[PDB]
Amino acid sequence: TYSRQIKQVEDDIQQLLKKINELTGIKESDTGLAPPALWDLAADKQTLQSEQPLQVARCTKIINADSEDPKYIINVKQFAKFVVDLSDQVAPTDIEEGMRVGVDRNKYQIHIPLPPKIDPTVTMMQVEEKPDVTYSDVGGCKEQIEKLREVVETPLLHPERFVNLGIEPPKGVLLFGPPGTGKTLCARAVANRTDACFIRVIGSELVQKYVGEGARMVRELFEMARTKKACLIFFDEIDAIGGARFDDGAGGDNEVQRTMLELINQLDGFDPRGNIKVLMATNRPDTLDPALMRPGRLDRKIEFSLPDLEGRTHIFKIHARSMSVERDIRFELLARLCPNSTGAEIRSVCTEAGMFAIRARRKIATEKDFLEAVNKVIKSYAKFSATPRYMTYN
Amino acid sequence: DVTPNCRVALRNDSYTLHKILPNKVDPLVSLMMVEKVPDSTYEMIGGLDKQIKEIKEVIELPVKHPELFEALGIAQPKGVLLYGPPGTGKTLLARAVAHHTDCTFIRVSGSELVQKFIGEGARMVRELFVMAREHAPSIIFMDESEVQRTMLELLNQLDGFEATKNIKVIMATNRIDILDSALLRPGRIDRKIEFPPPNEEARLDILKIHSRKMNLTRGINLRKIAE
Amino acid sequence: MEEGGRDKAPVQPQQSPAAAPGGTDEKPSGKERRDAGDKDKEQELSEEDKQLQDELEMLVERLGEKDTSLYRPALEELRRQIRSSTTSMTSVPKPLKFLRPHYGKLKEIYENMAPGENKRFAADIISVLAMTMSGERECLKYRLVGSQEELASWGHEYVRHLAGEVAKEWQELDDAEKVQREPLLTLVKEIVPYNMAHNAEHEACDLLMEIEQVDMLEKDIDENAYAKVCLYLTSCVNYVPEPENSALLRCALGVFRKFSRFPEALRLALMLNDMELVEDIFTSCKDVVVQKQMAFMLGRHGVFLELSEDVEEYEDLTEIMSNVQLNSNFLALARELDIMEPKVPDDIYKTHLENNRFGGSGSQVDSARMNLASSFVNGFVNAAFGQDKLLTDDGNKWLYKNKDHGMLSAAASLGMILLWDVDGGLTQIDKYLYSSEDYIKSGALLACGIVNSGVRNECDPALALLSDYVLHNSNTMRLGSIFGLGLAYAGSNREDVLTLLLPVMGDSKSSMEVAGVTALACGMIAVGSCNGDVTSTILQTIMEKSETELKDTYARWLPLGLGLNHLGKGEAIEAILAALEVVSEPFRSFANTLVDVCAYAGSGNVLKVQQLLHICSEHFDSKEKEEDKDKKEKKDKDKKEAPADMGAHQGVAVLGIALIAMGEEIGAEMALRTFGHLLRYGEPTLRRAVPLALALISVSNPRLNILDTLSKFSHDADPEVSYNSIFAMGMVGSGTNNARLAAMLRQLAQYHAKDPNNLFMVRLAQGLTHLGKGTLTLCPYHSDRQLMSQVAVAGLLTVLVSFLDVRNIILGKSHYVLYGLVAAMQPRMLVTFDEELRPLPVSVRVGQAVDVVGQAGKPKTITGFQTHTTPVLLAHGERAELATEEFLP
Amino acid sequence: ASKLPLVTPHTQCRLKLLKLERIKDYLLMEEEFIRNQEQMKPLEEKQEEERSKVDDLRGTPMSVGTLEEIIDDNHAIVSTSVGSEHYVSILSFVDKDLLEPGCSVLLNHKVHAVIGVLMDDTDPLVTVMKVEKAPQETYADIGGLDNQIQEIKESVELPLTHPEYYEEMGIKPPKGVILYGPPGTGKTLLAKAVANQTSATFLRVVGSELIQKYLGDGPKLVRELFRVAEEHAPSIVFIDEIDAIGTKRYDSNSGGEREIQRTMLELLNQLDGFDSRGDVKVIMATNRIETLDPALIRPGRIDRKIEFPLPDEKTKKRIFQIHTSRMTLADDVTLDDLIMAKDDLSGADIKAICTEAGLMALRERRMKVTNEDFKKSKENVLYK
Ligand SMILES: Nc1ncnc2c1ncn2[C@@H]1O[C@H](COP(=O)(O)OP(=O)(O)OP(=O)(O)O)[C@@H](O)[C@H]1O
Ligand SMILES: Nc1ncnc2c1ncn2[C@@H]1O[C@H](COP(=O)(O)OP(=O)(O)OP(=O)(O)O)[C@@H](O)[C@H]1O
Ligand SMILES: Nc1ncnc2c1ncn2[C@@H]1O[C@H](COP(=O)(O)OP(=O)(O)O)[C@@H](O)[C@H]1O
Ligand SMILES: [Mg+2]
Ligand SMILES: [Mg+2]
Repeated sequence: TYSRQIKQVEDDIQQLLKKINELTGIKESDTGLAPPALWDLAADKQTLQSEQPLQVARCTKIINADSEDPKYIINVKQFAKFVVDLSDQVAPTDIEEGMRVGVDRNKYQIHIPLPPKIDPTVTMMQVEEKPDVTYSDVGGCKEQIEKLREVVETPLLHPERFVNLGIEPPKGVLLFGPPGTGKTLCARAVANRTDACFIRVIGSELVQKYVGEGARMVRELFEMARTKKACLIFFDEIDAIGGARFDDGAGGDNEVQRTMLELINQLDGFDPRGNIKVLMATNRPDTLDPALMRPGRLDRKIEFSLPDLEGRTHIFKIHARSMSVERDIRFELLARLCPNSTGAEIRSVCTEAGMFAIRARRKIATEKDFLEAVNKVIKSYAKFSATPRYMTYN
Repeated sequence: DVTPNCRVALRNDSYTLHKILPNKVDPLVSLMMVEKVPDSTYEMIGGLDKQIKEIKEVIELPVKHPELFEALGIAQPKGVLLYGPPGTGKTLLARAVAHHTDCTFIRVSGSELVQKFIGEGARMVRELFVMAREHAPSIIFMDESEVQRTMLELLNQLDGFEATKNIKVIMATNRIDILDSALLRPGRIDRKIEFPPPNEEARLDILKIHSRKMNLTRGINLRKIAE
Repeated sequence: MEEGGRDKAPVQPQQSPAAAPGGTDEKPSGKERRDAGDKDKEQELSEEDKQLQDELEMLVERLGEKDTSLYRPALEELRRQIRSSTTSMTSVPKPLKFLRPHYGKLKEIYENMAPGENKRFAADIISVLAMTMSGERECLKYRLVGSQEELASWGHEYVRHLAGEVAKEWQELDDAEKVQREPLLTLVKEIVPYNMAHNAEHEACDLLMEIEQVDMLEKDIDENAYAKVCLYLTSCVNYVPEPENSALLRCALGVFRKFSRFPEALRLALMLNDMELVEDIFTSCKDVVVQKQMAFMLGRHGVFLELSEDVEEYEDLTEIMSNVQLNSNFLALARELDIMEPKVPDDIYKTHLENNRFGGSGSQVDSARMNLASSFVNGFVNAAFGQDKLLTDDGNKWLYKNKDHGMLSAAASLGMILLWDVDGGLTQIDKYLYSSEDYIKSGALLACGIVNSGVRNECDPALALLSDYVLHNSNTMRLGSIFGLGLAYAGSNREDVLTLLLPVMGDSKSSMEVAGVTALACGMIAVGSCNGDVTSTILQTIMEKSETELKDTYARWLPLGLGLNHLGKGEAIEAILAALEVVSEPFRSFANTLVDVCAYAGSGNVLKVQQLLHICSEHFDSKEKEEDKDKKEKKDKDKKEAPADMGAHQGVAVLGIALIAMGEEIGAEMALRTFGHLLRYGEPTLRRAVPLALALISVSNPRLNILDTLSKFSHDADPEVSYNSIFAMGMVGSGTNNARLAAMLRQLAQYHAKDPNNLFMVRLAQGLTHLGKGTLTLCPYHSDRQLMSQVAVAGLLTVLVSFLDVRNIILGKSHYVLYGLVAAMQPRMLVTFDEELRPLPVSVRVGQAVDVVGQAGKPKTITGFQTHTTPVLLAHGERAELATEEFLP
Repeated sequence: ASKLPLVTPHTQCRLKLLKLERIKDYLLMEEEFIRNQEQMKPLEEKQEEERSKVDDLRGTPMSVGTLEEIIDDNHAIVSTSVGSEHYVSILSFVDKDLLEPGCSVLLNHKVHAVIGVLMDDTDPLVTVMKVEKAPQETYADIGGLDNQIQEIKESVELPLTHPEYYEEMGIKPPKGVILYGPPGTGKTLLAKAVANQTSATFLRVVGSELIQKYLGDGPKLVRELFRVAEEHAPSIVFIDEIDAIGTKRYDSNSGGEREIQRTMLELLNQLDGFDSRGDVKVIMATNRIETLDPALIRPGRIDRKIEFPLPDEKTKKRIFQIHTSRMTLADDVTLDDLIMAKDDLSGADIKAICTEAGLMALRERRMKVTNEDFKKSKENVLYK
């Protein structure tokens, strides 16, 4: 009824928002700064207080000390090296050698110790964040879930049942099978359930251009790993990071093997990782090096194969629990139609079988819609199917 | 008046901007000169007249008359394959055409001295198109497998995925049977032009043009020497 | 341009209306037969809404407007047929014959005479004919007539009936979504006197449809989420009989009448309580309607079901009172012990694990105020039958050690341990009651008022805590005995023990820490009548607060119970009653915005909010009424939780610019509590905006303002992933943010969200939005934490057990008489529908489907399947009877 | 700026009126709320007084820096352009949220303290691999296929335009789409009509140009590529001719196939990684479908497998009709003799014949295209 009367009384106050919010001050869209209404702590005091008494305190690196006296030996980025001193504010206790310290530009004396270098590409592969994958969602391989989970979390959640019994729990475990079987998807439930540092590693990210370059990245990874008390290190697709040593004639695949040898050394030998648990997963395990496959590094050895019948029916009940369907279908018929089949294929059949109901104008799929999925996904894509030379893992 | 990619005079105490430092170089003139292609013309062509008339049809017409193909409702061509034995005028014709229709004659070699002007790494070759559409009436030229993949990566862009026109590519090589069949897709190449060895007449006129700058003696009978 | 050829309509209507002044006089047949041939042809050629470019409606008035202006006015002998041919043609194109000043001259064609039965040529057409024109009548014409001339001539009299038949033409033509245009006709028609058009359309709505009640019914509660106090007064009482007279859905009465309880008339929802006690249809809806009458949005109902039919349907009242409260116990007795609840989870303090090895060593924090929070390792985790046998030794050995308010605190944790109880919560207290301590006995007997909270059976009307009060001689025997009675009997409205506690106010004893929480005790019981409570408060306010210019012990405690005694009405009489009552100096006129805006929790009256910030914006206020302006922002903290997402964005968009950014004391000291009153809902928009001013502690202020916003920032229940944010701030909070004033505060902050995995519906929005007390018990703690001096001594009465209106958690409940059903449910995101097409898609979170007592969550709407039909209550209400029926083979 | 997200009555109602009237009173409250601050606290201008107070803090020689760590109490270690890094502090006008390791910041000339942060000048490659405009005409240009086009809209376009259908079904769209057949069968041509149709950020990459000469530069290029794809929007990543990573060996690659392998492994991660992927679609196309690793082709990585057959003759005449639509055809010709000339001609062949015939007319300056144009034209196109 009041067509313009709602529109302009709308519009003059939608504008009058901005017409006084410019008179507040949010404006002068910047080049990298902050809101003018926020910074006013450093306004009259820290502008000459966090600035004018404050130094630059250029950071350095300690070489070593000497006896009887401080007479410290400093080192900087490019320039020369000095004999330097502490400040009074610090003890000479935590002034150990090979340490970064904040140092004045004039007297060249030590102010505060610093943490060492972390190499932030290693920092990036800390995940910081958990996925949503439930152990309810990897149903069908519950014995593998149990046999893994009894290794992964049970000392971390209960470090007393192993101690008072008097056994040290294992540290290493690989997971392997054909692709799409639930290896990576299974790892996501661990990264879900967990709490500590979950540092993921994909081996092809270690492929470097320089020599020894990934090998130091390994070292740093174990440095910040040894900083944390308990830490879980994830290894995905480790066939890139190493099969074995086979060298003959011109040195082929030399560079990868040395990093693999560093990975051996960081795993076993001379006061090791302690409370750092590892977890590999491959596709084809047959390529892998035997000393890598030595226990003490890769103790638990979990297989992932296809489910028998009931795990498959359970996977039907996993992906199929949340879709509009005919009420009176049965899945055991479909599992009979899927002998050699992964749960990814089961999910793909679920998602295609919905699309059949999406084809004309149906809301819920039927049994024969599922049958329309079966021949296409199973039997029409049967030229590809990707599995059988991975069943033998070649 | 402040242009991107321009030197300046600068005071040193407060780094106050002082004055505009003229200009430095184009990133194509620099490397282009470093290459030093032997620029050519029609007046040094020895008896390749129908080849001239063919290449005019592919290159000259979609510049001077782009509407002329809208007169037929057909798309303009994009690619030129030139072949024959070496020493047969491929380079001078290719430079000659962009020289006369005033196209930016930019060949590529895949060298690494050229590389610093393209970028720090140029993970693709497609970074060249930044300068190419900047010199938009341009012609890319290529010599005789990396050339073969390179040209394909060009044509995949300028198959419709590049909207800037007047950028046309020329590959010059020999032994056409041994290159790629996907390159021999019939929708791929627009025209292939053969370059024969010279007959006795076309051996005479290159003696004529080439005999210009010499200090001669009267009476020579160049025909005999051409035979 | 193909002009010409078929120009019959720009020629013969260019001719015969032009030949009409040449054919009205001296041509009697051409006056009327060409007007008829102009009437049926402009009628027939404009009924269709496919050609809105009619061949005459934008063609003839290039001359037919000057012809009409000399044809209808300049004729002066208009007869009885030539007006039925004149005004049936000339009233049709006049919204487009005329431009935008049509509004003063719709009546110069129509009000001469309305031709007959105008819908006869407005039957096929929807809105181009005159419905747009009648919108132009009710927009401007009926507004100028019925601004002060409602009772009037033809401009109201026929306009009621023309406004009746056009409104039936909305629900006559298609029954499309143009039905919701009839609230825009009935509502824009006579804005304030809405009842006179709702009478014309209420009986017409009674004969309209039984299916077209629900979407217009929702449309009306959309129109009742906020209005001016007269239209929220009027449209909500007209809203009531539509599920009673037309529909008999009748089970959404009580919870959506809570709506219509306070503003209109307090006896109105009591006559609707009579309307509950008239439709004695059925045990099921009869049960489920009166389920909510005890501990879901109100109480004070347990004296109205003792009629002469006390067998089971009027013996329902006891089952409402305690037995379904025992089902609320039974949630934790059966359903929570099965899922995860252990007797002692205890391990959030174990989750405080890693600071000893993160950066050096530990064994450093040894504050005795850490033990205050270490009482909540017991206390917070043990709600909902978290009973402990000799796991209370952290409060037993600190019960006999120091910290007299900690002897109040550990004894006061036990009532939080035994919650919603009547059975053994008196038996567990007496094993630690007998210590002959002012501080142990008063906290324990204070917890006796916590155990029976919501029970209100025979536990302590004058039995136990009256024997605690009459011991009076000094401290907390005097103090902590009036608190649990106002707590458990806060939902009660009994006048008798309110007059047992009225001489506590009229005592005028100098125990001022008692006399301040006395008003907080008596205010929780009654919200309506008994002005003598207000007299008892303001008399001691004159006797004590006038003869001083000192601390907010008066200000935080005394007018707050007056806001409790006059909470919840938008009538703007109570502001005259209490604002002109303590007329005084401005520090006793601290109470100016108390009873004004405490009456105004959720409504639409932002003309009050402009008189809530225009008076005292900044004024530079050289340490004068920063308390009155922090209170003036404290009353900005209502009006925002329930304007159904209207003013919440208008609060987070405003307060982040106004106070915390460009304020001197209000934002930097106080104004973060809007984020502790608006929600506990939780979202990253504010939830990642507050640690920008928290993790930047900004210690140059009285930094227990920012650390006052620490645990408050942590005020959110419904536990989250925020242990990173809080545990990082306790990680820097081990060394910095000194444990000397904050060891209780960081762990109090951390343990607050995870009280228990459950038991977090504390946020005053039931069903969809109705209140459920939830404010009388919650609010005085945010009133209590303004500044300082109560983190140590005085506020340890409030900081434990202030809010205790946790109306549990879940809605997934069967409540069949056998109780053998579990459910068939499907939890989702909250709905988005206002008006849409076929069977309006409600939500879209199909990914989850359950059948059991599982979680509620904040934005959830839950439905079902299986042809259960859920015929009980159908909206929300968490105790569906869940009947079933299978007339769908 | 984001003041009120609610529009839901969408009519002439007192609801939508009272919205603004409420927010009218709030915005007037903000106006006269801030109006008193300068009325009783002039004391400054506050529009440039505190602002040039900040600009009187920060010096004009603003050195450009780069982060490498963060200590929360507004000081950190920051790297110089020379490399000799410092341990300066950070200001309060730095709006400490846009601070990630490796970012460019603004430093003092004197004490090198963290003045401000710097917006990053995009990336040369993002634009290079980023497709700007729609290439060409719609799906009506193609003709003849009409089945798998429904497949492509099904997996791609319909998820975009109608996200109601998957939600009423309780389902998510299929992930990976692959295209394979004989060469010149319109494989790229369909993707052009997709790039016409979509509004999403589109990326296109040849499978040939993945390979590098540096070790790991391929997989690094992959990781930053999927970084670019994820960081933008609902994006469409297209790959053409992915077989070329397996077919041809180049001597620019220092590694052999056992670097190509690692490249395909990192890509194989980026299809089916454990990380939250987001709204990126993957369209692949090649002609040698039997050659590559089937592990990339598993469901979970690719859901839809789309073959392109050779054209049948009644579709051929349609393709002739398309490639002869706007041209001045002299009526001398018969297309049906042109159909059966080759039994297995492609759609590239027809357009090659048509365009080359137009070249033959433009040899003779003509406007219409005669029969012998086609006669010698197919001699040019086919037989060599
Ligand atoms: N047991 C299972 N239940 C349900 N879904 C499964 C299961 N196993 C695999 N899937 C499906 O397979 C897909 C891929 O899982 P995952 O990535 O773990 O495969 P994989 O075994 O790690 O092999 P690859 O390393 O090649 O990925 C997931 O999207 C998941 O839907
Ligand atoms: N069905 C068709 N209709 C119209 N034109 C077609 C058809 N098929 C191919 N073409 C023409 O062939 C040209 C080549 O198309 P496109 O490159 O997409 O085929 P392709 O199979 O991708 O080729 P390649 O195998 O070389 O990648 C297109 O520009 C198109 O005009
Ligand atoms: N038609 C010609 N006229 C004059 N000079 C020619 C001709 N053809 C070749 N030449 C000589 O051969 C050389 C050019 O070789 P060209 O065929 O252009 O490149 P390539 O040999 O690499 O194919 C020049 O030095 C030129 O003088
Ligand atoms: Mg995997
Ligand atoms: Mg192609």
